[PDB]
Amino acid sequence: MVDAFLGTWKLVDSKNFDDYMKSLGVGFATRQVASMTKPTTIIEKNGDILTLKTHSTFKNTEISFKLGVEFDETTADDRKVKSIVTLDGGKLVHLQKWDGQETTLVRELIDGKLILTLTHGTAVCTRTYEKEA
Ligand SMILES: Cc1cc(C(C)(C)C)c(O)c(C(C)(C)C)c1
Repeated sequence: MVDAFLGTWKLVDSKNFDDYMKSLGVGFATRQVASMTKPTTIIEKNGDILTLKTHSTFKNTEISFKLGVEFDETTADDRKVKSIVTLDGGKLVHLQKWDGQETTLVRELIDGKLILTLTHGTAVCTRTYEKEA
């Protein structure tokens, strides 16, 4: 059910990422470099385990998880969070919890593109990824 998310994806558009990062308390210098970074996201499965890599010139992250099972995560901005990823309405929904705060990272396939919507507080960022051959 996750299979159409799998593969290598490149960022092609971003809206409001600075607002999202600022809401999370990311410092201005980190925001500045992130506003110009074009990450590559790689999503692979092996049985019930998904691995999601985010690679860039700036920061790199990797998580592995089973859908519907909580995992500890250290985010790119060094937040220590409790995470869970679920499929909901065909969307891959990643919820992070820390210090009573929440943020959602929601991925949806629209016309073969991967739309990532990042919400924290009132900030809503939309990032568009396109598949690599
Ligand atoms: C500063 C910064 C913050 C984030 C989140 C806040 C989405 C975790 C992030 O994912 C990245 C890369 C996409 C560059 C890894 C950089």
